[PDB]
Amino acid sequence: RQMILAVGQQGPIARAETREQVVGRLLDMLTNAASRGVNFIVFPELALTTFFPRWHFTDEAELDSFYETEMPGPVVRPLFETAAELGIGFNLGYAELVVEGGVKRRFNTSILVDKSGKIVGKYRKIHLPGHKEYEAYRPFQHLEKRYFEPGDLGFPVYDVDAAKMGMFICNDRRWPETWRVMGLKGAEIICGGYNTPTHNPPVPQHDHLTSFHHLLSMQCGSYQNGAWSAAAGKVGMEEGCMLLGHSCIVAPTGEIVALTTTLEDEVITAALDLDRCRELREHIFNFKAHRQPQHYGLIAEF
Amino acid sequence: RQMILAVGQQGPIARAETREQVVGRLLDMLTNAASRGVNFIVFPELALTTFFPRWHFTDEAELDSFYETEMPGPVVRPLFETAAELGIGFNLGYAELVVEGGVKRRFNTSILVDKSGKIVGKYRKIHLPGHKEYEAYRPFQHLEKRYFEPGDLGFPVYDVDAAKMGMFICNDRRWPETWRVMGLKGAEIICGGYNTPTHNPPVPQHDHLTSFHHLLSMQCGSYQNGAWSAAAGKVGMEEGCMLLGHSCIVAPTGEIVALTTTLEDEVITAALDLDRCRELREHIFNFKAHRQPQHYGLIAEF
Amino acid sequence: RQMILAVGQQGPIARAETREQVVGRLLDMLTNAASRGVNFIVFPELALTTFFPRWHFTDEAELDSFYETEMPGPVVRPLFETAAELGIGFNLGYAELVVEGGVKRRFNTSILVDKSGKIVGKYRKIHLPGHKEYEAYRPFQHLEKRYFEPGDLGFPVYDVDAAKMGMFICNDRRWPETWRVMGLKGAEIICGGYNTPTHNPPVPQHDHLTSFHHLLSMQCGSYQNGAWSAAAGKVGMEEGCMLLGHSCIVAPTGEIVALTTTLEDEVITAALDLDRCRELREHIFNFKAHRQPQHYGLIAEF
Amino acid sequence: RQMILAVGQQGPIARAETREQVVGRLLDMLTNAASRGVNFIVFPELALTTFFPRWHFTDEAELDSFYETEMPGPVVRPLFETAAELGIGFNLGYAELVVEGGVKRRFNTSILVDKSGKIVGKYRKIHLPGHKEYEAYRPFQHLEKRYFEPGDLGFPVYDVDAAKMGMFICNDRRWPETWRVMGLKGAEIICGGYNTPTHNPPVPQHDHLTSFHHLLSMQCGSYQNGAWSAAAGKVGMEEGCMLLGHSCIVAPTGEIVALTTTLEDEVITAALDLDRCRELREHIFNFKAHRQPQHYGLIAEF
Repeated sequence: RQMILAVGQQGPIARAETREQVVGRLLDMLTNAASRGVNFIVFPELALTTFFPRWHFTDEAELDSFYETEMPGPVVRPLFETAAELGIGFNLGYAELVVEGGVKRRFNTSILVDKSGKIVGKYRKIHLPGHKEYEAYRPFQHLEKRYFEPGDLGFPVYDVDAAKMGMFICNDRRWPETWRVMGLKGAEIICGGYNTPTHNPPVPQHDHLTSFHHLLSMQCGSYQNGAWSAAAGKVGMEEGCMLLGHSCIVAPTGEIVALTTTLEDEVITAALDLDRCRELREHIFNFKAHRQPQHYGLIAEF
Repeated sequence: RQMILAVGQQGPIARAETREQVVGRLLDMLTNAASRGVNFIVFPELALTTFFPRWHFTDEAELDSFYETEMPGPVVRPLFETAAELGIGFNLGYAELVVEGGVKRRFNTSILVDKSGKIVGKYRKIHLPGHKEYEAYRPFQHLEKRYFEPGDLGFPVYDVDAAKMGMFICNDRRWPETWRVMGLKGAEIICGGYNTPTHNPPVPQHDHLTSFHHLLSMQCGSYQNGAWSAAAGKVGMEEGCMLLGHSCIVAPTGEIVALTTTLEDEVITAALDLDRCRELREHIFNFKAHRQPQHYGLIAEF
Repeated sequence: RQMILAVGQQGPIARAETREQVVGRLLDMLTNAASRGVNFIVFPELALTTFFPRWHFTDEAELDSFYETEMPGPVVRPLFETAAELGIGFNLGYAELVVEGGVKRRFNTSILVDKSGKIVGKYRKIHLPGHKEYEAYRPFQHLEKRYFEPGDLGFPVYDVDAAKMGMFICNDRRWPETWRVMGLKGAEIICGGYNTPTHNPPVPQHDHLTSFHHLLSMQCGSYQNGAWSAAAGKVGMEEGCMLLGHSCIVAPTGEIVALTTTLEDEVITAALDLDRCRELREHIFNFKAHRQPQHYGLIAEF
Repeated sequence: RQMILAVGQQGPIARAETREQVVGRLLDMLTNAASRGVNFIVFPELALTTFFPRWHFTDEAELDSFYETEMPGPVVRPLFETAAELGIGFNLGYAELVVEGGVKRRFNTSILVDKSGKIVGKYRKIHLPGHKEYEAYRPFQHLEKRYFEPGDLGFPVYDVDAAKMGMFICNDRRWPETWRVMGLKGAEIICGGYNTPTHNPPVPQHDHLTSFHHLLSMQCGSYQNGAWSAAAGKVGMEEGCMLLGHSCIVAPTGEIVALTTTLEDEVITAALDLDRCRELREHIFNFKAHRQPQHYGLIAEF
């Protein structure tokens, strides 16, 4: 029922920084995480590449190169081997390219891997931010809607060694529905990563609120679900675009219990008692006792 | 499209204080509010009496005394009459007693009254906190589940003058489903009152978070729905039990734009621009563009 | 003893926008303020001009253009006459140019003006931020140390109508000594203006903390000195440079009781009760009861 | 130049809980500290006894029994022997009773002990809070002014192994002077313990701000002096009186990087980069460049 959770935040990944060098950076953080007594570490969204959705692509071949066609391929294998051997679980984000009857599926993906290097769970980003086509005024694009399909896995919850775990990815954290669905499935930890620009071209008047909106979302989702939570950012000045810092671990009371202060590769850690969830989920948010889902119908309509 | 919104926070109402004295207080706060350009004022939950669910009542007639059999009755009409002349809408919370087909129904109720003094909409509290039967292990009782039944109106949104307004009452504010159902209905202002103790007998390790959990809920509900909101507290030491302060008005971005600092009758105000909702709702929280309700079904399951 | 205090936040002022146009804008915030029972409004730092210290000037007559040689000039007189007519006092900041004994003195200056329209006190910025000589690596300049010399009035406290008021300007808010000197002189309201960019060239890895540090400074300054405060920013996108919003009024307990949400000309208001300072000044922060200045010597050394 | 800094927070100590049992509790927090890779751990104010200043003492020998006459005595010595053997530094708070020609000195005291178990610095509480004589109306008393005299060591800074460290004790943290004196002497880490009741009888309309006021003080002190900080509380329900939790570690930017979530014994850690202080102290708070101490004299007057 007890454990140490870490977040391995990443500083920038340049456009042509290779996966071998990124896996190296990931591996260093996994060591820094045995040295602090970590049991499970959370890595960012799209952790193996620069954030390619910021560019408009004209070349299919060039776009596909940012996707994984297998998990792990030879290059990413040392991440898995080392984390098994070290007895550490992890959550990894990556672009998943799947071919089905010669049709191409693109997903923004994250997996849960347990202490033994088994992949025990997958989630595909359901809430895709940004816009569908090139906008010339923007210093950088946000073309997630073109480069990915909305996930088709739902918001599942998985048994990871001794913890029930739920994944969200980036923008997902800002939608109560993300949290609630996994909240109703008993998630004790809800975790994921993000790439969050500190500038928003169409709504620049909220830039100075970037950290606020991010932390607010994590804290409230945690609280209203009695769930531990972790957000692992990829951050700093990446290919000219400032990405938000402030990766966090948050308690089931919505109290942030660990926070990053650098814009670089950074490990943070926090102690989690899976039973703390009880302080909320057997009392003020005792769902079975207090919820009235018959009046919530409008949420599920489409 | 622009208005000044106000919260009329109340200090304690003692057992033996009369509805006429309370209405007196309510009238002054209204007076101060027209003072400061106010178009609409939010009053607390059960604004007409002490917080009676604190005690266990064996005498049915005396329990009945805390309820309204009509709205407004004789004592309350002057609060109405004034605001109709001062052209000032309000939200009033009160305990409601209604007999239908042989049943004596008890509701924790609030109503929206408009500029032209016309009651435009009612809401009856859906999420009742506390417990059903007397609990000796508690220093003071919380018998809302005993003295009220869950509201039968769902979560309506009403046109009040130029603004689409939704109501919550107290514990409702802590449930994302409250906010979401009304956000889906295009509420531009979500408002209500509360009686929130700063001691919670079952989970006293959360006592020092009372402000935090209250404000977190308001700020986040507002942001994730692009709604203005207002929370009107009844506060201070009432019959030996301390009630939480910090009534507030909040912007669609989740920023508190108005907060009270006294534990007494206190009016706070803020300018609202109904179009600011668009900064969230046409962009990051464009429900049509981004929501994926085929994955939310579990929230509506019962 | 009780008043309605206000902050009048400014949107951008263009290099090509005349002082007259700016005065007209200021005059609208005055009208808005009267509308809402305001007795005193705080306007931003260097309220009459674009924030010129961002450029390097070689021609002197043009640098001088941005300064006032008297207060009021014919152009500014209308603001004095209107406020006087409305019975509303104010804190106005401007660039002051005074020639004395063969020296052209340049100050960043603010004034307090009472209900009757009397200039009751002047302050000149003591903690100038930025740099003295042009710097290459800078996406914009911040040359306050070149265009202004550190103010020569100390940190005075003045009676304005019934209130003991002290001024700070911009960067002054971040030095506890600014607050503590005025705290020790019994200031009840500490108020002032600001131009705070959301990007800082030396340390850009704190840009996502811009609002945090602004808010932290105000709240804590108020809490620890038992002072009401208000900080009026000139905000938004001005000549390529993004300036921080979040103009605030703050209670002596450090609670933010009013906050702007736009990046444009905006008026916020709050009731102040000068006797609330007592809650801190007569108790936890009873200076005479608690301070031990024998140990504070290092703070005074130079 | 890098280290791990911990906070060993304490749950309640019973009036008749023996120092042998407290020392045991302390010893176990080292364990947790070594497992998370810790170099220095900070323990609470008066960490060896219950908080006796809440009772009105009339027998002097009973009072004396809460003070230490040596440091360490046999019973406390196991605390020193271990962290020396184990190589951790600690900050321990206690009641110091000293006899000077038959005159009794009474101090509220903390010591820094380095990696090798050597006492390398002392601080005595300078800002004694509370009241000096019995008050009948109070649930619990606060007679620090009677059981201690203000400290006679000022606010020193000490080299502890690789780090320059300053001490504060409890209420000290709410005074900017405390912070500024040690910041001017180049403190990299400013640390101490506290016992902070969530109820204050003379001003109970601030009880709900207890966490706010505490956290706010630590954040702003750290920010404005460019220092890492740590506040280790003794917390929870001690002899009928509820003490505030939220022990913390703060970065030189004011950001909280660790936070306790239980009201029981609890270790938190955070990675400390001693050169990060330069982010503030070589820039915005470049003292030697920006401060204007000839205008701060009033602060040091007495």
